[PDB]
Amino acid sequence: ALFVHRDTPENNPETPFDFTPENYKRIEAIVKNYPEGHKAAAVLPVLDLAQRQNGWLPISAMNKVAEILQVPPMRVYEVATFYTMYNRKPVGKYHIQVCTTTPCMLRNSDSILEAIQKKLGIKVGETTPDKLFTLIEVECLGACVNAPMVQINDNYYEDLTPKDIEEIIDELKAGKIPKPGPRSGRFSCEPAGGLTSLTEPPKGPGFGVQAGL
Amino acid sequence: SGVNNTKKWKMEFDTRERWENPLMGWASTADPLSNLVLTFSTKEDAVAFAEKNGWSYDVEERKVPKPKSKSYGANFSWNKRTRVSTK
Amino acid sequence: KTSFGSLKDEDRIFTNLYGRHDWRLKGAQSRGDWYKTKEILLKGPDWILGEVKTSGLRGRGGAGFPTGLKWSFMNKPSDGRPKYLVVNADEGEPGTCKDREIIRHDPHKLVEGCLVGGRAMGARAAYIYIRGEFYNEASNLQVAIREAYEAGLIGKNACGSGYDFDVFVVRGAGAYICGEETALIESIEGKQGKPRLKPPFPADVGVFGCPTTVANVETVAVSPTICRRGGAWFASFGRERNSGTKLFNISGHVNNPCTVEEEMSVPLKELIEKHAGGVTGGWDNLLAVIPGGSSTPLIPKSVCETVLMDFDALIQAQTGLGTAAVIVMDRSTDIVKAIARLIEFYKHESCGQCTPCREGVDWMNKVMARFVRGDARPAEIDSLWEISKQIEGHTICALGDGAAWPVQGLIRHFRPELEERMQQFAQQHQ
Amino acid sequence: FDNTTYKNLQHHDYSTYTFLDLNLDLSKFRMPQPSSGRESPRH
Amino acid sequence: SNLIEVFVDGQSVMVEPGTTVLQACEKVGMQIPRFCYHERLSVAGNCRMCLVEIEKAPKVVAACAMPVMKGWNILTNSEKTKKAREGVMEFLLANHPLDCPICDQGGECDLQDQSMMFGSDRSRFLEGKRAVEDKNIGPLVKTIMTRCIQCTRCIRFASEIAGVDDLGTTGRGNDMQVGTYIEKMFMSELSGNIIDICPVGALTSKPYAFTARPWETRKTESIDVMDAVGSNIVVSTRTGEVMRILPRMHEDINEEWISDKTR
Ligand SMILES: Cc1cc2nc3c(=O)[nH]c(=O)nc-3n(C[C@H](O)[C@H](O)[C@H](O)COP(=O)(O)O)c2cc1C
Ligand code: SF4
Ligand code: SF4
Ligand code: SF4
Ligand code: FES
Ligand code: FES
Ligand SMILES: [K+]
Repeated sequence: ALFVHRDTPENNPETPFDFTPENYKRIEAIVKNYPEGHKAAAVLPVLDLAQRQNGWLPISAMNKVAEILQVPPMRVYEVATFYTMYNRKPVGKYHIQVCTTTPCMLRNSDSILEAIQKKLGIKVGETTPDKLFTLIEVECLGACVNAPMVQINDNYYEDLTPKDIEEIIDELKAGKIPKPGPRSGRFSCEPAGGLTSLTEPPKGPGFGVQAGL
Repeated sequence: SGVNNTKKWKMEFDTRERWENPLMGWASTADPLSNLVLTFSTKEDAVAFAEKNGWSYDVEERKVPKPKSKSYGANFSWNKRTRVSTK
Repeated sequence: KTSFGSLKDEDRIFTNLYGRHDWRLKGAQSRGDWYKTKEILLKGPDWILGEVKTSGLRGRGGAGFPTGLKWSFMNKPSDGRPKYLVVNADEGEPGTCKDREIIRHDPHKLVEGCLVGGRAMGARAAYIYIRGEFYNEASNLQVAIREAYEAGLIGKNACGSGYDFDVFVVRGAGAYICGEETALIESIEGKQGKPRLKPPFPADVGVFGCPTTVANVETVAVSPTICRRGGAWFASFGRERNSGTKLFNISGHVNNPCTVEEEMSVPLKELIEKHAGGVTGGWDNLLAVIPGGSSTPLIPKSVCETVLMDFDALIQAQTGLGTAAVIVMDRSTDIVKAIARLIEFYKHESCGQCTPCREGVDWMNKVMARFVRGDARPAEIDSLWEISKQIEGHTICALGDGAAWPVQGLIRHFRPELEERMQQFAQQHQ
Repeated sequence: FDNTTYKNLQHHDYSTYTFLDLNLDLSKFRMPQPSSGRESPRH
Repeated sequence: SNLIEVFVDGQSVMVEPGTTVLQACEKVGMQIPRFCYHERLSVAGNCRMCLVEIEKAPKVVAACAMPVMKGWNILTNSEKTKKAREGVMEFLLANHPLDCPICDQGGECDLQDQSMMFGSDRSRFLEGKRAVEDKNIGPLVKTIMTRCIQCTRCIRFASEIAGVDDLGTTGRGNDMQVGTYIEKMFMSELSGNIIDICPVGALTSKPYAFTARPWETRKTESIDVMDAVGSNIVVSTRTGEVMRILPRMHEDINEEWISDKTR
């Protein structure tokens, strides 16, 4: 929650970090996507890759990224602290992120948050003692019509109810993987109880095409 | 950054000795002109005043900041070093 | 025409909106994607821009500037720098989730739009900036882009037209402000997502300091159809200067919250009842609607009775179409809390760059928290109104305006609710 | 013509590196990038 | 031949293309209020204190950044311009600490002086104020970063003039903080100049701390002898004792900077 770094025995410039050879080849691909002489544009993707390898970003991880791209270290510190998806502290194996913005709140996102905490016995912004779950509230995740919803790692679980979210957490504990997407009974964003549109088969190539082409 | 105290010409005299008062340590002086500062609209007015009163004077030409070339778009240059790395 | 709505399925542009057909290239082609792209490309930028201008299409990212005129700022000779198209897939406005469905179910429409839209501007490549939370959708788009590369539809000699075009996908890292067009550019360049002042304009100095056009996913994805079927076909839907179809998100207190394509200028009541299954508890239970994402001011039930869903109608009602995300609130809602949560959202999203939003939005957030409890005086309502007017129009980007407008809509239409909240608090503590 | 199934089930097998593996596979299709003429603005 | 005509409160002035609204006003003796802008740094445009009405334009423009178009009539004293200044000053002071008596900038503070001349005379902020922890960046510059107004002058000076990219902003929104993130000294032969350009008492001279007030110092214009550049300086004295050394502007020598040894 603090945006100043203080060296600790676990997070200091000597804390070991280095990209694996497989990730270095990925880095060479990221950098090649930008014009020559503008390598600093790869800071976000490469810094996000360091999180994917390591789970979070120690200061030594940010120092390596600055070194690779030849940017000043402070310019990588600015990016790390500006974007909310970068973890500057360790998070649990499953980062539970519950949307509580008004569209999700209107469909009772509090009950989802209350259910999770009761299940995991923690609070918003805490990690379980086993270090399997970290819980936080986030802003609109772009899945409002499927509210209430949560994101766990890269996956969305949508149309949740307190029973559904507890099912997802149970599977995560068990070691399995729950399929993402709505849990109400619809596949995605279509209205429940029957489509009001896109019921006729779509037209084929050339349909409706003006003349002169 | 205010420049409002750089509009007018001033006349002051050479600084002279100040010493510590034995009783309290205050700054004592024997210079009656130590605090005398005069204001003038132009250096010509100031030079005229100093000559009719018989004072030797030094005149220092007014320093005016030169015009700069400012471009906000220069912060984002495609191929020039003016490109900033942070905002 | 005098009434709008009831868009026939054969007139819908995003025909795989729900992902019940194959989203990969074979599915896309069978639905008409990538058909005669070569011929469109060889028509030339002037013809493409002509079709977009005549279609009357307006930007779908929230601001609604005429797309054809905006894309014409790029139709000028190269001065030695590359030219780029940036596709805004940040999809961050609360209540909005339309671009998510385009990206994951019709990715080849977006890719073809980038090529068609990129050709009209003379761009060498397209950067599709997508929010980092859309990992699965970004991966779907990455699969589609590979298929387009493998079929020869993008890259060298794209579609056989001899035009070279690359489509890059870059992911955000969690910032709503990065949906702003110039903060999006700063984010691509590996800086904090802080919007730039204008001038310069992106069409002059943009990504990497090069001519750039930032276009919303919906704006780009519909352009190939507008070229294939013509601007006149598109301009035939909706009111004058409010043309075309539109993706609507209906969330909140509705029976069937959903995404749906519908004609521009369809009545708000019709859209909710026909597609969303009506307001929860019936139309009489409606309290207020936010008709175009959280940045637009709310309108009460009386205005919602007959208001049309287009740019000009909603301005007439003291709001805006925005992204066409309809958040419905029924009478059980605590309207003051619902708005207070949106200000709290803008406090967490402000980039902090410029004084009126860095300080003003946090100020409005603190005042709105007390208004939720009634721990205030009625004289503070006019103070809060003036504070919002000080932020609005004095900031670098529109996020400041997007935080002031919700507050004004609440004070404008629900002042008695605010005052009665304060009266209750005073009575309890006396 | 089937309209009663979800045909976007591929993204249930995506993993941590799916996005950056595809970006690594696309690298051979790209055109040579433009150059500003210097290694960076600090050169 | 390239000059274009603009108007500053109806007064015609001829300016080169690219001249900003702020520079045009300066040609007729109007100094636009400013915080983030410095004529020797790159334009920032974030403080918003320079907003000014352009006649017939509904929206105010940041004068420090907006290039001036021919025929523009810049209204530096209109009601819209005045109210924009009052609103921005109100936001600047909302979280500013009540530190003037213990703050060394008092008496020579641009926030104080522009608040007197351009802002309102009272507060309507009824909430608690932000408080920020103090960073350590060496034995020369003391930081009380609760006073920082986030103008980024120090960031721009360090990167562009001193050539050191160790200062930046961390965090976002109201919690954005200027500093080094890590515990790092800003030890540069030009580092002391950030004291001068910081408009507030966020960065102050550690050796000078608490010793004097500006109104009581006598100013002696002199020259530096710590090197052969001959940097122009002001020797602030009080009651026959030297209190501090400040740069004196000379365009052909030191501009408005000095070395830390000189300072
Ligand atoms: C805070 C903020 C967030 C924005 N987010 C988005 C967004 O997520 N998607 C989008 O297309 N436009 C967004 N915009 C609007 C863009 O700045 C810009 O107007 C738009 O991308 C232009 O595309 P268009 O003309 O096709 O609509 C946002 C603007 C602001 C001020
Ligand atoms: S209005 Fe807010 S988000 Fe926009 S530039 Fe200013 S501080 Fe940043
Ligand atoms: S910086 Fe200026 S306004 Fe702020 S406490 Fe110091 S003297 Fe007062
Ligand atoms: S420390 Fe001073 S110069 Fe630096 S950003 Fe803050 S107020 Fe501006
Ligand atoms: S409000 Fe929760 S996904 Fe949009
Ligand atoms: S002086 Fe222009 S915005 Fe700061
Ligand atoms: K200072």
